[PDB]
Amino acid sequence: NDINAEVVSVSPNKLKISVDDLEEFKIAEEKLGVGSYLRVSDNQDVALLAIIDNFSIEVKESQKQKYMIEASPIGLVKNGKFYRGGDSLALPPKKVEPAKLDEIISIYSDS
Amino acid sequence: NDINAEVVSVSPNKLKISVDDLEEFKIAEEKLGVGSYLRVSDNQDVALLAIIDNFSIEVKESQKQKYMIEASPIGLVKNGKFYRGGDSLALPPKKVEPAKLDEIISIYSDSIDINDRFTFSSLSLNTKVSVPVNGNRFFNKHIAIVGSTGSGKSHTVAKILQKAVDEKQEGYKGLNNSHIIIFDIHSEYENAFPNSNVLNVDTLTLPYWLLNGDELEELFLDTEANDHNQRNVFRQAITLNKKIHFQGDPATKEIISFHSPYYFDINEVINYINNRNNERKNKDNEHIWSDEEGNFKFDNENAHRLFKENVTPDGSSAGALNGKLLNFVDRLQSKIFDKRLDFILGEGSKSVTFKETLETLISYGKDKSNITILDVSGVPFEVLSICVSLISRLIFEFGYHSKKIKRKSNENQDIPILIVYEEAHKYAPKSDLSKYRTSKEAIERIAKEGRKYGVTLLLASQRPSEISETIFSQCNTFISMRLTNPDDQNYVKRLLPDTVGDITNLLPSLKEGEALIMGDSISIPSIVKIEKCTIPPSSIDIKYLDEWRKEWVDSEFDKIIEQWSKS
Amino acid sequence: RLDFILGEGSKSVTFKETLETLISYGKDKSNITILDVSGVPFEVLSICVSLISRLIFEFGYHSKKIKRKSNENQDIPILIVYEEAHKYAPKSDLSKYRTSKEAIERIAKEGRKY
Amino acid sequence: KSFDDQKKETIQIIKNHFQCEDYEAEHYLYSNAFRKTYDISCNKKDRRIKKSDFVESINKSKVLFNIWFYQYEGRKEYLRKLKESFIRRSVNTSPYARFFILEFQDKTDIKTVKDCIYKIQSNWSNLSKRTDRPYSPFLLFHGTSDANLYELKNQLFNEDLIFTDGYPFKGSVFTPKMLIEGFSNKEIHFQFINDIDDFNETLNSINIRKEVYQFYTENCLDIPSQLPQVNIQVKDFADIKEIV
Amino acid sequence: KSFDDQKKETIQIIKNHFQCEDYEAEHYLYSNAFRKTYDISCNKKDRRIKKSDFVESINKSKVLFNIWFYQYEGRKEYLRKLKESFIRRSVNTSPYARFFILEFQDKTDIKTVKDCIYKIQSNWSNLSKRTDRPYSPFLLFHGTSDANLYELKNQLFNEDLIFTDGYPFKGSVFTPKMLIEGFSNKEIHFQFINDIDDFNETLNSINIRKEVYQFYTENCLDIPSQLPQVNIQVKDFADIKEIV
Ligand SMILES: Nc1ncnc2c1ncn2[C@@H]1O[C@H](COP(=O)(O)OP(=O)(O)O)[C@@H](O)[C@H]1O
Ligand SMILES: [Mg+2]
Repeated sequence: NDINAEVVSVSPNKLKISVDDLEEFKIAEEKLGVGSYLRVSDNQDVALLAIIDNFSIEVKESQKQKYMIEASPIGLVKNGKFYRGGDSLALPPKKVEPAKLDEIISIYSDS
Repeated sequence: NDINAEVVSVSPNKLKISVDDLEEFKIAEEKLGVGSYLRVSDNQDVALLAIIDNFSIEVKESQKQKYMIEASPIGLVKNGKFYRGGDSLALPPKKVEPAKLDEIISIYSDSIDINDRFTFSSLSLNTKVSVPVNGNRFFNKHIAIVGSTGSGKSHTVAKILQKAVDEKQEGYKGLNNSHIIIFDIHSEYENAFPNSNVLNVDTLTLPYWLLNGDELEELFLDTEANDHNQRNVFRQAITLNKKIHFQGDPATKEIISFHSPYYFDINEVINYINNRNNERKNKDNEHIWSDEEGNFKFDNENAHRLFKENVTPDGSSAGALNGKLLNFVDRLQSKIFDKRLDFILGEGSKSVTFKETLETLISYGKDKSNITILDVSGVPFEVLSICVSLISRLIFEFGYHSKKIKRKSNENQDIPILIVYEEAHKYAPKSDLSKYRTSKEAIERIAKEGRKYGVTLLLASQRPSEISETIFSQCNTFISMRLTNPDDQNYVKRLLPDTVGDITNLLPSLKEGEALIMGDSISIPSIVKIEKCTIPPSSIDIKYLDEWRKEWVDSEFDKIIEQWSKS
Repeated sequence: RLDFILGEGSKSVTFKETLETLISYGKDKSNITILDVSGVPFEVLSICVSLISRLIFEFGYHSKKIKRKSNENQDIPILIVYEEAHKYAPKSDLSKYRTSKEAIERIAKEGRKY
Repeated sequence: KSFDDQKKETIQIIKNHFQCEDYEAEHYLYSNAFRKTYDISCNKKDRRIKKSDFVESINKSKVLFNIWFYQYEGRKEYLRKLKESFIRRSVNTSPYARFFILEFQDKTDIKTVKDCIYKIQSNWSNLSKRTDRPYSPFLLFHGTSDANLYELKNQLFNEDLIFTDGYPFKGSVFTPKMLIEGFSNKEIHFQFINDIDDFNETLNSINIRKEVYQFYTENCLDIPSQLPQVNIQVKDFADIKEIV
Repeated sequence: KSFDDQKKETIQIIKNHFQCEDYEAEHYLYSNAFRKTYDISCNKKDRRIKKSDFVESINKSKVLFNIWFYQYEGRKEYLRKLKESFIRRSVNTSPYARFFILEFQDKTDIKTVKDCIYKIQSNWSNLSKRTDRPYSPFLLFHGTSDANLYELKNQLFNEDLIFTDGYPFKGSVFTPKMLIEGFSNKEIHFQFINDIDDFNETLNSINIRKEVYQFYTENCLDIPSQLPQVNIQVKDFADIKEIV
């Protein structure tokens, strides 16, 4: 794979994502920025988009890297159509990858 | 089973619930969200019901998933009857299930009588349950509908009013008793209420003589100057002009004052004040004038002669008010000559009647309608505070004088009146500036005292923070569409009683048409989905891109300039 | 320095020619009219801004008086760009800028519908 | 009665006949009715057929492949209408025992069918190391030689897609409890039901909700009717990946 | 044409023909064409050459050294030009199997080779203890005698630059997996591939993305072409310290 991120905690308006494996560094620089968009789903049909709000990458002397991403679920997509919503539930754990080009485009073009 | 949750900790107004199994995932999607309802009991006849304030689903490596639900007990259900109150205590552990449809229905259908229910919305999480409000307590206590632009504030205002108009008592056909006045800054409600009287600047004639002492001085005098001589001559010119135009019983004539609502001609008042600016006296301190009928001396019998412009001063020394009103007269006729004020200060205000003005405002004239829409889009902004204050005071004082007839007849008030204030922060700002002072006190006296006189508010504003806290607190019913400004969010949090966990950050995430109603009208504060307007409040506005896309127009520019010269 | 406002050309110019100049409806039509007010003296700059902003708004005000009489779709929408808008419309209530404050605030409050 | 206007009328008269939902009145009931129209176009001696025979035949549990809307909508549009109509997903798909029956011929190569397996495995499984209820898809392949079926299983194991089939060693009988244990096993990516006889033996040993997503081109099995079935006829195996 | 006009049309014929980018045209294809024209003009035997022959003569996987581009801009400016063209760097360096093939000859001092190794070691390795993905460069030397080659490895060991070479003990066969664990070993600073036969065996044992950087003077080894390649000719070995 390229990135193995995963939702570990769910709040009413807040998502905590743990990045377990980051084999491609270029995903972290561009696609995991402060305001970048993540898709939160276990399938490529229906997804929950979240924008990042904060992150922390901590490394220790013998422990594994602790890359945590803090996000907020701005909306939801079904088959490439984005619906802005509130408190739509994603039951953890959920596979997290950066949102595709057509998904980010559909946030601004659909309205 | 599908759901296995139980209460692990209680507090005075607070339950902590641990979901243990969650076998069926769609229970968590729609029945375990924030604002949903939970049945907390060990049997199936007596239970408490609980709103959901917060939740947290922690998942980790080896231990079980930690789904904790933060709930607050909203009341008590006993054998199909719901009883409000968090006083009843659940001793933990208590089995927790999502509330059934009949339990959520009984929450709102028990605190309100069958004839007191005013339904205009349904619950957002459960469509199949409608959310009625105490329609007496909904309208008698003032309503404040707040939210950002594009949140559906005007559709919600109209849907409340269409349900108020369309509802009727059984056994009669025709119009109902409701009376609603809308101050329309954006001209939206004309399409929403097609069979209603609509008054814009071109047709609505507001008499200037109906302005009281504060409003007449606000329109013409300067508060910052505060000139006692200019104020005194303005009062006595207006008071005398009201007397000489009075056609009635002499006993009524003697009690006519500056504040009494009688017709005076503003052109004659300007002439009198301009005359007393040209005052000249002889060597006996009496101002002597000469006109067509002959020489006369300024006194109470001859002061009406100064309303005519064609008089000349005849005195050796300068008069008492000579050379003191030149700035006042120039300000006085600057307002009159402006064509934008022709609806309030023009020739149409001469022929209008005090009774006809009242019939126009609440639509009691030839054409009667429950909804009166005041399209004040064309009103210039410096007199928007004047015109709103005039109509609000003309309605409050009519509401007050309705009650004083009815107490002599030992009856209650026959008609109640609702006034809707779109863009309510412009009339009543938090700022203590004098330019919006008169519109504040008109809405102040309705907010503080109009409850007893059948005059109430519907404060519909985009920026609730700019509204004065004194008028916003007198409102008791609060509908929040969507607030995204953090200053707006924090002000409303400080203005919303109790209700922790529901108003916190649900308001930014509310969808369009989705609202939070609270107050004494509704049983509990709940997130509702306001039902769709089949006849929406559409405002006809200029689509710049569609007009800019087309051809550069050439025939139009010549027509604009020539009519500007004509007008 | 004030020849543009108080010269011999200001007396001879007509009212229609002024609105062809400020809007570019004259001999050479243009989508954008740039009023280079850098050479305008600073003491009269608010006077020139308020005069033009009043004239442009009143053109749009009388635009609607045509439009109900003729009942025609054709419309002239105008956007005004105020570079350095803080000095034409200051928070201070000084008399040096209340002319340009009032003209801009009329456009900000009423100019949406005109 | 235009092309679109007549299409709206036949949907409403179908919905009046069955009193059913609209998602399968257009995508499942209308498509099967059109197929029987062209099926009787070869021999057209019958114009008056009783409603107990023609309507009964088109009201199967199977969604037949229509070539005309395959050409009129297109390849991408037709498969998109099979997404939103039958294979409906949520954000929070539950751990159900999902069964995927796929039809195998010898003309289909292994590489295309592998790409359907990784499509099914990545979309219908949550083998997360943090989850408490992991689920894995059940795969059944049929209509093929055993040499081609065993060949597909061998290359699936070599690229680290660990599966189980109820045969943990040579000479083992079909023990079905490896499939249910492999369903909740985080290290088993999917289940591999070998043939028809192991499918019915597996169904009696699972108590949670079972869904069957059959995808066929020529032949379809008579699976029992109490569990939910979702059957799509496709033109080729390459269309199954864009459907699931 | 003036000197400020004909140079920026000299690349446009190659650039539009090969549809290449900026860096591999002005520094990789122009510079080879300049050198390939002098050695055919200074020769007094043949001048005629086909344009298709000239296409394949300069489009080799090699950055040819150019003498005239050494005094025109200087020693510092030429190595700066070669630095940012093919050895572009990022903030985060990926844990890749980078192979460095440096030409060691007998005229080169051992010391000048040594500071090239520390320059490669300090640039292309992250042997921090907090790394969960440590990496370290592979070093290959060719063209030198084994006595001079073994002398270089002995001095590297005395000053605590610990390396592995695939021979963990005396008399061992070449085990390529000692280079593999040394790549992820924090205590091993680099890998020291001995000869070209050891180099091809190590490539088959690497599954992650690998890159090759060759720096030579006269003779250049042939790497298989599917790998990323950087083959840069220099005047002497001391230039390699200032480009990597
Ligand atoms: N109850 C509702 N249900 C669905 N959509 C609504 C509802 N109310 C308003 N809307 C939509 O929201 C949009 C915003 O309208 P409105 O809220 O009236 O604007 P504003 O809040 O600025 O007055 C409208 O175009 C309307 O289509
Ligand atoms: Mg509105």
